[PDB]
Parts: sequence; structure tokens; C-alpha cells
Amino acid sequence: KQLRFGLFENAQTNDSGTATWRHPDNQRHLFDTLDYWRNIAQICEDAGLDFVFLADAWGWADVNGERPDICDVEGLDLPRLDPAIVAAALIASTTKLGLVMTGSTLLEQPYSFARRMASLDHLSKGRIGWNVVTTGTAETASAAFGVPMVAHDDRYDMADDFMELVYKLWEGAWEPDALERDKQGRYADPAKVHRIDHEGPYFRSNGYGNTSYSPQGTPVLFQAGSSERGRQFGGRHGECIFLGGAPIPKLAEQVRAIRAEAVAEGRAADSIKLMAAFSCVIAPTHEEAVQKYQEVLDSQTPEVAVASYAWFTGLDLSSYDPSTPMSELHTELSQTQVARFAGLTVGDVLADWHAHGVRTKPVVGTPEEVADAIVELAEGADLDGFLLTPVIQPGSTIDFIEHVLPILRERGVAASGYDAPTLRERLLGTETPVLREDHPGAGYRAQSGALV
Amino acid sequence: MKQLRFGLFENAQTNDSGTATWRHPDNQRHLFDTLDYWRNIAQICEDAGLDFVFLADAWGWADVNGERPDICDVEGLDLPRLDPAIVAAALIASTTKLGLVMTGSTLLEQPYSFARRMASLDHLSKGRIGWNVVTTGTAETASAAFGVPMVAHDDRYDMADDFMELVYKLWEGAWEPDALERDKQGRYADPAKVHRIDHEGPYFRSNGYGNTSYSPQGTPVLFQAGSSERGRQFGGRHGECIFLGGAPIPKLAEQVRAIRAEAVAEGRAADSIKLMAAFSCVIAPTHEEAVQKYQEVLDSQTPEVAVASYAWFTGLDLSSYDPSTPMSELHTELSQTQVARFAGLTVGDVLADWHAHGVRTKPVVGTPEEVADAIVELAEGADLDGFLLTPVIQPGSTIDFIEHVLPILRERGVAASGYDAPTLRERLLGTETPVLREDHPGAGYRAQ
Repeated sequence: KQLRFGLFENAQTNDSGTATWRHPDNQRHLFDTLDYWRNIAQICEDAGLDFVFLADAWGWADVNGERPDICDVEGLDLPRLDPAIVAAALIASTTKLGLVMTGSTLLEQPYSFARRMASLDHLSKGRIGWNVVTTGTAETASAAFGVPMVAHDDRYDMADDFMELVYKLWEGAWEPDALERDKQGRYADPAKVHRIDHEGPYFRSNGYGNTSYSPQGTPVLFQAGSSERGRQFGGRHGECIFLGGAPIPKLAEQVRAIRAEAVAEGRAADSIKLMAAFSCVIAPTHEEAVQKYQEVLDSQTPEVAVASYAWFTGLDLSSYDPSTPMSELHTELSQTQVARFAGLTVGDVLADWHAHGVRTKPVVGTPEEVADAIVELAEGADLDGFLLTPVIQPGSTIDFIEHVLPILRERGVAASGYDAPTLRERLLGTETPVLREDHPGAGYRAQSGALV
Repeated sequence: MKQLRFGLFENAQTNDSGTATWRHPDNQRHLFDTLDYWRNIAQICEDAGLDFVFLADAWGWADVNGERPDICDVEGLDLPRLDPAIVAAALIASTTKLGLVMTGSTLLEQPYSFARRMASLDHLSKGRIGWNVVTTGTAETASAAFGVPMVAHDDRYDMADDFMELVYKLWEGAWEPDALERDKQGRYADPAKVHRIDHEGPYFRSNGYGNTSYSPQGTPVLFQAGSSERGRQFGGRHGECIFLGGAPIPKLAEQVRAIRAEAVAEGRAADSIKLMAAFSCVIAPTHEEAVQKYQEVLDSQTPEVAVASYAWFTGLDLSSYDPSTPMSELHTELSQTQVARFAGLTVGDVLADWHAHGVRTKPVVGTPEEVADAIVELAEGADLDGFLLTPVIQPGSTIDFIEHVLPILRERGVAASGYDAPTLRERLLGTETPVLREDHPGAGYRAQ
């Protein structure tokens, strides 16, 4: 089993509730220059990484109903760039690297979104993926768009309706061989160009699709929802599921559950790929790696943690002493919070948040120790790959590539280069660039008997 | 002496404007869906010092009597196409000075995500982005695709005004130009320089912060075309560069004066709005070889195309009349307004004109000196600031203009020798910095 590796990026300086931008080796304060992205992409492509994944966000920080000064002083939330634009600009400087971007079913218009993603897939020759997001933090983003809030219980129903429409546009509107472009013959075969018809609870569309059938048809579908409804959505539509950090026995159960959901959806258990978020700090000795991790933590302003904790969870902890038990708060807590905080103090909670926010806890050690950790995760939890989540850029990515990946390649668990041109062929380990027949999007193909 | 600016009119699809010469052996835009076609075009333009490449856009498709007929696919008349923002982003990495201008529709875009998309292009390109502000579109097809109702024809410019006010607030007022400090020993950004916007218009609403900080140009260079009195009022308020269609010097000159008067009425300097005329040509060493070169272009287009695309573009289906019939005499209601121009022409005459150029301008056909003389006479007679080159065959029409006509214009001193500034606004408007002029309405939305 050869594992796949991708890089997690954000088109902004800080991510995931942390703020290590002041670290002397951190360069992502330069996120708004193309040279930052060209350098990152060339590092990944020279190493044979399977893809770079661009996360996204639409909203901003909300601490007690306002956006406090510390959000600007430490660049906690803003500004950012549009990931589709970054992805498109990286097409020109890469040839094999996959490019994966977040796109929101809550805020995108499906018809223009389908044309945009298919245009990326044409120009890149089949290297595009889409991380399907439905939630976010939604409250700020909705006021930015002037649109009403969609209840949390309906967001995945809206996402289901969104998927049905983009499947019609990507798979049902133009047959794969419709374009002929023979100057002495036909431009296109009119019998292979179809009007679509869609009338759902949230979206409606009637008529032709702008873009013809792209090299992959549908971009590789990534998904990371962790709620019960979110895992059902991923088991039905996701080809690659991103899992956040957890102990090996918990990851193993999550993987088992997701494969079982895929099976209940009529898909082969191994036709869905599971990739875990993975962070590391690498140095030539274990003691130096521990010290290097401490220096990352020391680079974050101490006041950040309590602000970003309130933003991400809604719980404001600023007024309390660090020794205050989490049982003795003023507010009442969901049951979930009382179980997770059992025996902890405010200082415990903020110190843990300071260290990694919602990012995975890093594996800290020598190159061989980090490589051993990767193999134990993969064998212990039945994983198909890892999403590298850097703590400092570009250094965290360079360190992994230069010191860890060679050990993994020697051990036979990482590939040596690029043996397939499209993202789907490489990730799904097939010689077919289009969706599998047991995937829902395949049911919309006109050449296979779909309606209209 | 006025130094004219030049841009290239492109389309992210094979055929445009109701014509279809894709079958010509030298036409390469059947490969519009490959990056190599666009890399090549952009490199030709940038090496020549052309100010920009302009990517038009469309969301609809052909309608003839409520059908999309088979000829549309057999000849690629309308579809398929690519998204022009994605093409433009992909050209950033292979260019350094070239302007990238793209159509964006105020009828269909959401202003908050559009503002972020355009400012992201502007950041990554270092201030080379333009936006052709489109306020029209087939309320039938494009709106059935999006599942939204037809915004009333007589309210489209009111909706566009509200769109503009909001994207101005996001681009100019949400983040001050120097808000980002990125000092690891100091502050990342100055909180006093990051502002919540509040907008409550008849069509759009937004409350909160903007995703993108102040981009190199602030606002993309604003292009506009629109013939009506209301469209001239809109262009005179918002447009920095105005595209005019094909017209003889007297009418072109009157349109230039009217548009500058509208800019003046909005408190702008009369010369701070630039007028660019569409221009097409076929060039060859002798006049006779140029006539023959054009004829081969016309001969490459299938005869049955013209009557089909004419019905699509105008709603008038001429397919059932023999070519002898005249248009003032047989069948169907005409508007008392439009159809006078049909006097003294047969059906075959209309379709022969339409076959030649569709909605594009009639090409100037001749020698390099004849084409250069046409350009200078248009510019001097109409007080134009530049020209939008519309090719008949790509890439050859662009190559021929660059290799044979542009040197003459430069030798005569009516075109600059090369790039004079790195950003699009500095080149087109002569500003001292890349940001909007202080007398442009968009600058009124800057903070303080």
C-alpha cells in the first residue's frame, strides 16, 4: 500500500485559531504574493507530493458579538485571497501537482461554480479537486452576502441539492467525446450535447451547460464534515475524506465507520480514501525537536489563545483565573463540554488551545521517529494517506520532504514520483480519470442511460 | 501628440459575434480550452507592448425560434466556453506587464464574492486587472440557467449602480491602503484602518468586514460599453475606458463628446475618461492580396451559418425567403424604429453583410499603410484615446497588426514604443499611482 501525501495550505497568514506568524522563519505573511505560492508549489511538485489543498473561509472573528483589535494586531482571521484564483495561477507553473480547493455549497451559485471548476480542470488537464464545505461559521458570512441564515439541520440538504445540479452540469450536459473539432467534419456532435433540467428545494436550472466534458469530468471530491450528517454526506459523495487528529484507536474507528457508510451507500469499501491530518516538528536529535517545538509556541502572543478560543467555540474565558475548574464557570455548558472538561482547569484548556488550536497535535522527533509515526498511523488506522498540516511555512513542508519522505520511500510506503497525470488516477489508484460507476455522479451520464 | 493605447479583444470559446471561421486552416482558437493557446496569445501581446488582452464573456446560448438547432454544435456557434476569470488568473504567471481585462456581469454576480475574486487577481498580478462592467444579458437563457427571475430591463442600470456602490465600499473603504504593516516586532495590521462596511441598497445588502485588503490598484480598471442614454450616464459616472462600436467619424465624434459631457456632469475631468473604438483589419503586402486574404476567411464559413446566427442575434428568421426579397416589403412586424435601414437591400444583402462580420465592425482591408492611415484618421476625427483590436483569425490577425501596422504607428509617434508603467491604470489613465483618480466616484468611498 503506497500512501498518498498532500499539503494543507491557507490563502492567509494565520490559520486554525493559532497565530505563529511572528516566528522568524515563518513566511506566510507573504500569502498575497504569487511568488509565495509559486515557491510552495515547486517544493511540492519537485518532491512528488500528490496535491496542494487550499482551505477557505468567508467570515471573520466574533468575540462576544464584536471583532476586537487583537484580530488585526495579530492577523487572526483576515485578510485572505480567493483560493480558485490562487489555484488557477498555480496551473501555469505546475504540470503534475494536484490542486484542491474549498468551495461552499452554502454560498456559491452552482451554475457559475460548475463552469469555474470545469475551466480549472480543462486548463490543468485533470488535476483539480474540490473540498465540499457546507458549514463554516456561517453567521458572519451570511451578513456579508446579505442572505438569511440557513438552519444547520438544512445545510446538508442544501448541499445534496447542490451536488445533484453540478453532477448534471459536469456529467450529464456534454458527453465525453462530444467535441470533435474536425475542420473538414463537425465541431461537435449535436447528439451528444444535452439540455439539463433541475428543480430542487434550493436550486433550479434549465438549459445547456457552458463547459464541455473536462478531463476528469467531476473534480476529485474531498470532504471533512465530522457530524453524523456530515459523515453520511461524505460516505455518499466523498472520494477522499479528511480526518482531523485523534489517537490511533479513535482514528481506526472513524475509518471503519466511514468505510461501512460507503458500503451501505453501495460503494466498494476501498473506493473511498481516508487521509489524516498530520503535523510534525523534525530536528536531528529528539531534544532539538522538542526545543524547536517550544520556540514555535513561544512565538505566539499570549493574549491570542483566549480570543481565538471564544471565536471558535463561543466560550469566553478571559475573566477567570487559570486555576478555575471548568466545573466552576458562570455559564452552564452543553453536556459535551462538561464531559470534555471533566477534571481540567481554564489554564489547561487555554494552554492546549495555545499549542494547536483546531490543528492536529504535532509529532515531535528525529526524521526516523516521525517516519515511524507515519507508518504506525497508517497501519494502525487503515489510512490511505496524510494531509501535511504545517506549523511554519515553508519550513515545515521542506523538513518533511527532505528528511522524512526519503525514509518512507525506502520503506516502500511512499511513491517515488508521478505515475499518473490526473488527480483521480493518482489518488484512487486507477487508470480511469472519471468517477467510478458506483459513485452517485456517474448516474447522471447520458451515454450510460441517464435522463436528458 | 496623443499616444494611442491598444488592447486585444479575445473570447474564451472558438467563435464569436455571430460568425464562425474556425474551419479556416490558420485559425487556432478551436484550442481555446488549452492553456497553450492563451500562453501564446499573451506572449505575442506582451512582447509587442499591447496594453491589455480583454476576455469577453457570455452565459447563454443560441435561441432560434425557441430551439437550439443542430448547426450550433456542428459549427460551434455558441458553446462550449471557459470562465474568463480562470483564464486570466492562469495568464498572470506567464506575463509581467500585460493588462488582463475580463467581463463581469452585475446582473448575475454576487458583489461580495466578486469583489474578493477581483481583488485577489489584482494582488497576484501586482495591479494589472481590468473589469468590463456588463449590465445586459438574455434574461431568458442566462436566467433560466441560474434559476432566478428576469430583472426588469428598465431597472438593470439601477441594479448596476447599487452593485457599484457596494464593490466600491469593499475595495476602497473596508481596508485602508496602508492597513497592513506585517511587522513581526510590531503589529500585523492597524485596527484603526480596518472598517466594517454597512450597505443597504434597493438590490444588494452587506454588513461586515471585507475579505481582501487594499489591492495594488484598489479598484480594477473599469471598462464599459453601452449605447443608450442611460448606458452613457452609467459609463460617464463609473467607466474609466469606454468601448465604442463601429461608426463613421461624425457619429463616433458625437458619441465621444456626449460621453465626456456625462463624465464632466459627474465632476470628472473631461480627459480623465478614455474612449476606445473597436477596430478590425486584414493586412497584406498589396491591396489585392488583402482582398483575396479576406475572401478566403469569408469562404471558410459554412453558408447556412449566417441565417441561423442572424435569427439568434436579432430574432428575425430569414430562412424562408429567397435571397431576392427586400426587407421593407415582405412579412412580419418590424419596429417602426429599427427597420428603415432595411430599405434598398434584399434578404441576400442583409445575410451577406452579416456573413462577413456579424456584430463586429467591418474590417479595414488593405496594405499596412492603408490600415495605419485608417487608424490615424479615426483617432484624429473622433478624439479617440485608443483602439480595441478585434481579430478575424487568431493568432494571425494579431500577429499581422503587430508586425506590420504597429511599427508604422510608432514611427509616426502616435503609439508609444513599449510599456511605460507596470500597472494597467497608470498606463491607460496616466495617473501617478495605480489607484483611482481622486475625481472618480469610486474614490469617494475611501475611509476617513
